[PDB]
Amino acid sequence: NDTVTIRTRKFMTNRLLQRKQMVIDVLHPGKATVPKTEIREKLAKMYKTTPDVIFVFGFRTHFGGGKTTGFGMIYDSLDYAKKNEPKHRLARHGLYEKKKTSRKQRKERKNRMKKVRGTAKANVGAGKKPK
Amino acid sequence: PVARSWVCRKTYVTPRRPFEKSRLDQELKLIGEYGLRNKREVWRVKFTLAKIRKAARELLTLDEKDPRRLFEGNALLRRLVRIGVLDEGKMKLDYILGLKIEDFLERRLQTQVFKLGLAKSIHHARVLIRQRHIRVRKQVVNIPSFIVRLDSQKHIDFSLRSPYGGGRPGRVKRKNAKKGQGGAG
Amino acid sequence: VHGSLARAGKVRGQTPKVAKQEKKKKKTGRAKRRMQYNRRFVNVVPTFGKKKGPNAN
Amino acid sequence: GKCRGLRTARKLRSHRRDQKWHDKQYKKAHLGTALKANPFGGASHAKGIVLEKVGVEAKQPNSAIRKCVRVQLIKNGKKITAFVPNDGCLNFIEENDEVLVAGFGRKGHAVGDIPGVRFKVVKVANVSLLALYKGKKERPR
RNA sequence: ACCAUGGUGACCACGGGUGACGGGGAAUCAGGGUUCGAUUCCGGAGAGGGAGCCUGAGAAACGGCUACCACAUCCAAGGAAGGCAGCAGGCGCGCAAAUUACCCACUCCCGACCCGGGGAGGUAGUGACGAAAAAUAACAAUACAGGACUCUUUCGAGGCCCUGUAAUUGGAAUGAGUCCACUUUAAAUCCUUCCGCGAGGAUCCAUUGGAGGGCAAGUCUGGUGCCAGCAGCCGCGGUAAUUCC
Repeated sequence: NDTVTIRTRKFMTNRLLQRKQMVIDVLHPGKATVPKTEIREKLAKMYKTTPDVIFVFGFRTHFGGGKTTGFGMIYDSLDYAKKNEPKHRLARHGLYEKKKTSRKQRKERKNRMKKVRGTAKANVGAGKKPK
Repeated sequence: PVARSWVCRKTYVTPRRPFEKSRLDQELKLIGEYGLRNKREVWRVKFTLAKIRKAARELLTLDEKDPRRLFEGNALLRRLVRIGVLDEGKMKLDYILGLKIEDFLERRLQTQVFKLGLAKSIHHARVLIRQRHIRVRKQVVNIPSFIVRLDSQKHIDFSLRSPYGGGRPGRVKRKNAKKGQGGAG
Repeated sequence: VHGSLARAGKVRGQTPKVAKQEKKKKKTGRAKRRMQYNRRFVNVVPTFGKKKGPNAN
Repeated sequence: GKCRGLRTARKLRSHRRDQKWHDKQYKKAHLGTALKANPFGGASHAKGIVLEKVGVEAKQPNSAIRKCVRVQLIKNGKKITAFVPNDGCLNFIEENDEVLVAGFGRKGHAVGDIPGVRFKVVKVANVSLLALYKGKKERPR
């Protein structure tokens, strides 16, 4: 709010991916590492876009404070931003429900459907109620 | 199987024989003068000074108008000028062999921060590096054996976070102030 | 006598065991390279004795 | 005299390959029977149990009874001797233990003055032998 | 099948041994070499031991089948099931070697495929195999001792330099630890950024070896009496040991 500089360098757009990607460094005098929730709006008040397309990550801070630096990008459309995007960076600020069963149980269900062959209702209910 | 680097070599080497008095005590007056932590980082810099003279002995038996002498030699000579051990105009292949080990202990950060008077008492100039105070131009460094170059030799000063470069005092003022306004106003 | 197989541990188990009494902790590391460099090279004392060794009595 | 000429190297490489047998080190490391002779068989340490404390008198200019044990290994369990290189430490070792033995120091020959010893004692009963000599472990329950 | 009586050899065949997978390499280094390379890259071999096959573009496939050998499971005695020199773990051999942890997010692979699978692979935990950096107080003021600095002088200490005894303190010094918050990542932890804490016998306390020689360091005190022991070698020890404790 008082003394933070958000420079950019090495900006390249591509309408291939319909994104606008660049390198961002964050220079602060003596404060802490400012969060993404304070930085991903400081491009939104400068690129004039909605801050549901600006995705920032990768902030690694130098030895001695001052300049931390990282990578950021801007999709063209939130409709685009949910098509060509992996779900892990998409869900760092809340946009997707990702919690299935942990994979070690889902492995064992697939091999258990494999040992009860063919019967479609016992390829669904191969022990749903016995839990 | 892995994508690890695997490439890690040693940097110093042990001497040929141990316990001879014209080796360790002539090297004891270097461990104490330029104020180093132990003799492991003297065998480091003597092997650093060795491998340049390992390269420099090939470059003297290489003839003149040689491709790999003038290429490698100039590239060597433009690498130790910028490190400060060798001056500019008399850069040669011949003046590099008369070089001694003193001229690489001078070109550390630990005594180029002493002779700029940023601290006295050369063992203290180790500490105010390691104690997070003294910077290269925008980069504070707590490493005493930083080999400072010559372009960035003038910008050593206190860091802008430092007690001696900024403010926001530590506990030792704040605890001495607290006992006065803790039993009184 | 000739000590055939007995008195294994004859001289350790009868010599007096003195308590290792506590002292100042010794300065280590960079301080050890400080505190003995001053004792050997900068103080070349004008005393004689044909280079009397550092552990004299 | 020796056999030089620019076609001879069979003669040199066949005169060499037998004349390397006659020193000790190439014969003891490549014929293979000296790899069977040591009880370790390509090793440096091998455990064993203590049979009996039996003492040997040292060699000629000395006179003292050096103390030894009578280890029998678990791998290839042939009898050996072993010296306990310490002052009181025949009393720290006891009957029917398991110990570790190492070399006595100079490659299958005795050191000092013990006649016919080849092995030394480390770590009786998985606690260190010098750590019983200083007071850093005790023998278990 | 019919014929021919030939082939290989002291220029080492044939036979045997190999604690031999072959190589790119590693250590070593005046030059010549010497030794290892099971191992992450490529090429070969084998999935308990031999052997035989189906299907497939590709197999003499074993996370395909059947026979035998050897080991081994369930069983209501009728018959089934097998094969970790895949990843974690156990047992056993052993001087002797990682957690029955998380994820496909990253590098790639397969498919019908922007969508699914991946103990490949990455993230962790053990790790003093190792390699690379680097704490364990410096600063101080007497003070204790020396200084080419001092009077027209070995007048005497001192307007000035270094060191140890031994202090009293200190303050924009500081970490490891304690712990927020960001951050990193798949979600974490790391580590860096940052509040708050956090050092007077800085008690938050440096260990491994040695002190006759080779070989840097004690003829200091005591105990011992060829005993106990030390010592890689030469040696030391038998009432005053510079070697043992």
